[PDB]
Amino acid sequence: APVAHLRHLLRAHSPLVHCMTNDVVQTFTANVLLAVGASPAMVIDPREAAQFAAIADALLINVGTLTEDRAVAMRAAVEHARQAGKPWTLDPVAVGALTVRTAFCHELLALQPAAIRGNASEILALAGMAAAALPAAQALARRLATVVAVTGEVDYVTDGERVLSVAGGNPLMTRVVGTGCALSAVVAASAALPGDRLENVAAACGLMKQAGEIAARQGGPGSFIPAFLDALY
Amino acid sequence: PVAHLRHLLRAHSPLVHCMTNDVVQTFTANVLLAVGASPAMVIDPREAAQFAAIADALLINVGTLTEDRAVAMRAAVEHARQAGKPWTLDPVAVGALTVRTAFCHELLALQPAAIRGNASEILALAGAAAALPAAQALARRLATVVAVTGEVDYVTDGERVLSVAGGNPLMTRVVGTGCALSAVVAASAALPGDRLENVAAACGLMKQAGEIAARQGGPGSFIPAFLDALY
Amino acid sequence: NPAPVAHLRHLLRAHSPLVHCMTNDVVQTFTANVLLAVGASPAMVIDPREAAQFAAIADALLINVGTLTEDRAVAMRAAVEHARQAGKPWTLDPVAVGALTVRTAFCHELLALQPAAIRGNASEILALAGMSATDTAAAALPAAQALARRLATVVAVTGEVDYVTDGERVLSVAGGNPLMTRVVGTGCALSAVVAASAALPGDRLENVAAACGLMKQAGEIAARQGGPGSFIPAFLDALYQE
Repeated sequence: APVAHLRHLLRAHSPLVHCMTNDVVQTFTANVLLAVGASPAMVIDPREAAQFAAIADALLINVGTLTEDRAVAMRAAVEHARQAGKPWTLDPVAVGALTVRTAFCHELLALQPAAIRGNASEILALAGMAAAALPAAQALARRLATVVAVTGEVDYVTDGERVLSVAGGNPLMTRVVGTGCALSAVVAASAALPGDRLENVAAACGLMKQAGEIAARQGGPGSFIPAFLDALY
Repeated sequence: PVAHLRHLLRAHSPLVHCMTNDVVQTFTANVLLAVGASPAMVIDPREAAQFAAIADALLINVGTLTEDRAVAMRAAVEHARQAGKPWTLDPVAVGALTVRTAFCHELLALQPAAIRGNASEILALAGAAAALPAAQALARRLATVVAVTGEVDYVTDGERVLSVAGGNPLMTRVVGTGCALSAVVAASAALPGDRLENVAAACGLMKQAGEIAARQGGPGSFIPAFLDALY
Repeated sequence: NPAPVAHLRHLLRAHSPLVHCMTNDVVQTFTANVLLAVGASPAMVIDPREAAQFAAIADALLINVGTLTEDRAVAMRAAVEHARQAGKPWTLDPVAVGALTVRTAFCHELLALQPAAIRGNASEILALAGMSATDTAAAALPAAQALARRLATVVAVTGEVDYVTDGERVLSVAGGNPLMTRVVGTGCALSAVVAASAALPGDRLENVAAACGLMKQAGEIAARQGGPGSFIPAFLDALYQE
């Protein structure tokens, strides 16, 4: 609705998601993906990654703790997923603020991500230009024929033309690490599913904010994490 | 035998050198602490060589393998062997991924005390009920204990075969429950007793914990309750 | 004495210090969540160029050598150099120094680069200063003092009781609970909060000691669950609690 509908697609198709994400959020990413019914796989050697990105239903690239070696493996994965027809998702963590990852993400955009999930500043850096980032998101989306999700208190999602917004959640989500990085992994899995991509991405945003509102009622960030996983399951 | 293994882990507090994948490291350390053991994670090739000779047991889990890590793991296994310390292999996604499979095949030459893997993994390592014949032949060939883990775990020394049932399917909806089992299997090879029986007891300890923790119903609440159940 | 602790609590939330965390593989997530729960902002940046860049920006820098590697050591050095040039305080957590060679040598290299604070257990501070050997930390108190003077640092040598010294003065903190030792990362997370604390206004020594006390009080509250599993979420909650 389409949140309940997305819940059902995830459980029914159980997408296998190649996660190349950052060291702070890996465990939580895997647990989130398992809780919604998907299957996480973390593969990071350049050769293994190339091999696996062709096999997995979808690929997540998150640059939060980028290093030289991991960039090479990530570029390889992206190239083989693209050659295999597998959708890949970019999370441009702190792009705009740190040079190496900024340059790297500009290079990766050539290779046609199915979705880009970031905050206002990240999306502006990449567009070459959440709500004040909206013209940029639309520009970026049109340029790449991709879906862009610019996230915050309200999430905005666009394909260049249509814009959906998704309100809800709770401030507590920001005092716990890896909820946005986990949203990116759910968005990435959602690209592998049938239906309208824009609408599935807005649904993934809704799913995570609904779980977060439930888990936030506990009141503390420690208790939030178990409650959040429980509420996704 | 489960309660006896529980007691022995606490009384010996085995120092376990964990060379495990990035996703399960924290959980592995916290499981080992909860059962009364002592986890240490050492990954520099030189530090790992030094430390492997000192630790009571070594775990090698190839889940997020890289070439650098591979040379550090090779060096750790070689120094453990010469120090007479038992090491355990967890061949994650062997069969699935080429580089990994080649590396694990190379490590078999170095005589692990125990191998812990799923059906597919053990089938691949050896060249399910399907995996039982293969496990028995692997165990025979290397004189190791092989544990094929699943809804029911099977453990073999190549002659006898023990089954361990119980647990809860929810354990599969939480990452690193298998990886953590391998660490407790690694610790248990440092303990006195029959190695086959100690490994089977380790499987039972983790299933018993899991049955208690899954009662809450959800995979988020499972983790604190699992750790609490082990302590 | 508990006054500074309560004050440190409000100051961390008010200043929300941005801490560049170069810490070990096993404790990343928990360090980040602890720094978030106390009202700070963690950032894990590890590429050598990026780390140089970010260390100049951050309010403080934490160096924890727990899973040291050769490549990471290069980035940690770059970071420390740029934090020093920018006048941002940096903190050293010498995990397992003495007991492992490579990182012991590396730590001694870094000691010349003038850390604001050092945080270790008895054996690590002993080995770090170069002094042979219910209250494990007391015995390294002589080693702390000497290191604090030689480098004009603050040294926190932690245990069931924590001792914090600038070489002349010594403050002691107690409480907590031994269950804290049956959970991984509580040490390394304390170092992060110490790193945050060095960036706040006021007396540096007293702020480090206050950090040790904040964590001891949270742990006491979290521990009366009995179990190490329930401890973690209760610990974070307690730190968040106003």
